[PDB]
Amino acid sequence: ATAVVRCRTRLARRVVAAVGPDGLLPAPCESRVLESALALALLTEERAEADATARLTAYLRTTLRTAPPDPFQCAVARAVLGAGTALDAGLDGFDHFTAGRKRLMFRTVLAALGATGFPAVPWEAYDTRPQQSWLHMEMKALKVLAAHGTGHPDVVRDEDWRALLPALEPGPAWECNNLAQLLALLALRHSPRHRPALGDVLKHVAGRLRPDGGMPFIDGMTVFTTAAAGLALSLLPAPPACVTPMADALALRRNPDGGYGFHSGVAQSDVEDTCYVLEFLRRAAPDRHRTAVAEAEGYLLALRNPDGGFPTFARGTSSEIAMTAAAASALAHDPDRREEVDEAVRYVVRHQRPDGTFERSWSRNATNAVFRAVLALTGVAAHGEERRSRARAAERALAHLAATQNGDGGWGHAEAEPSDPISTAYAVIALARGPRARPGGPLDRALAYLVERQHPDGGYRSRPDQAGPRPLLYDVPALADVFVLLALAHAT
Ligand SMILES: CC(C)=CCC/C(C)=C/CC/C(C)=C(\F)COP(=O)(O)OP(=O)(O)O
Ligand SMILES: [Mg+2]
Ligand SMILES: [Mg+2]
Repeated sequence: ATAVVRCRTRLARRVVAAVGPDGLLPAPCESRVLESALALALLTEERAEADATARLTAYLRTTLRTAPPDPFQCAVARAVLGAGTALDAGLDGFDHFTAGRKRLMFRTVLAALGATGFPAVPWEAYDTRPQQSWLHMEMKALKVLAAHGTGHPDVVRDEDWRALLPALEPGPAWECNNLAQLLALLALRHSPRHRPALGDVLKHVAGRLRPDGGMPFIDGMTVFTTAAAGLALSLLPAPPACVTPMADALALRRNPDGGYGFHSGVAQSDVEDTCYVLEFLRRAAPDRHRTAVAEAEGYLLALRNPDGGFPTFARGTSSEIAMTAAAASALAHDPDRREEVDEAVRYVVRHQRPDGTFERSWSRNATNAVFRAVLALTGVAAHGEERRSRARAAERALAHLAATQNGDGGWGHAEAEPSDPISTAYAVIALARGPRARPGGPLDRALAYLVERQHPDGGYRSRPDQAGPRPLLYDVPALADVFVLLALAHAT
């Protein structure tokens, strides 16, 4: 068969072999400068864990020497190893509804580490609506830090301290979020009422160091990765048998609200994880997991905003394009919810930008939202005026992909970035919904790119695309193989 099919096959054997007997594809997260710096600062002011703080220091210097991250994280590392131009630079026109909260978050962090002055804002600026559980704790921690850092500790209300109590529980980070626990602990250490519980958690934070001496942003993304892998495998001509244990492992980890978190032990459900599990289960076990499917469908239908879109975590927060398209695709299978599906799709078409693109949210490349939108625009059957409206929106999106394709056949994070396999995989999934591949065509060139970039061990090593907190990148290496396999499975 073709070189693409041969590439697909080798990659699928690799992905299958990585699924564990428990039905999960391990997806650990790499060390990140930001959390290693916060961990270095915490352990250093508490004068604890000399061994671990020595490693964290060597990791920070080496990473800055050999693999510098964005200017914000560099300023954070430089601030702890020892800058307002770094905020302007890290958020270079960060186009997103969170930009205001982020400018506050990131400046308060830098100030907490002694790199700049705290923001001259009313204390209410740190007040955030109920959303993901970790955001509320993070804003409360930064409010505390700002109150002690500026010399006004009497400003801290007892409802602020209360929000940090999960950080003092033993074991792994609450919600698997290291940044959130490290921020809470940096605030908690200023409270004598809470220092008794602090020694125990410093020993478990210190034991989280990865072999390279760094601290990961999160524990991992095994649910997100397993679901994505299972969905890719179930789109092969003949799916491997292991999709059944994978589906079982996902379904038994669902949260009380019927949604799914990104990792084992994450109580916060989100729309992105839920849609991948739902799409996957509907193909590999619609009957064996009928109930899980129906509960996940009910979860999404409860998050839905009145404007037709879907948020990531909690209704009432801004709808997002990628999430709205993802939900429309996952909800389309049942004809009971065609009203909600069409309204979601219409939301997608209204927010398409004049150049045919959509948004940069949880992925730092434009192709991610393009591929979500194109699937919804072309997967949800329509007729008459609507079919023509959606086909036009899909054409403009695929055309934007063709306009920005690089000579080597791939796409980068942005139009003038060098190609990377993940950004290209997203593009391929979308292009696979356009016209059939012709020689020299955009999709044809994209497949060849993926073929050439395959590693002798059958896998892919790609620049990461995941953001969190946005726009900060974090690296889950296992996602590369999965998303490329997802692309090759749609395209072949
Ligand atoms: C799983 C995917 C790909 C989509 C849904 C969102 C999730 C679970 C992302 C990955 C896991 C975490 C903790 C974040 F990136 C979230 O980080 P934050 O809540 O600090 O991000 P801001 O809201 O501050 O931008
Ligand atoms: Mg955040
Ligand atoms: Mg976070």
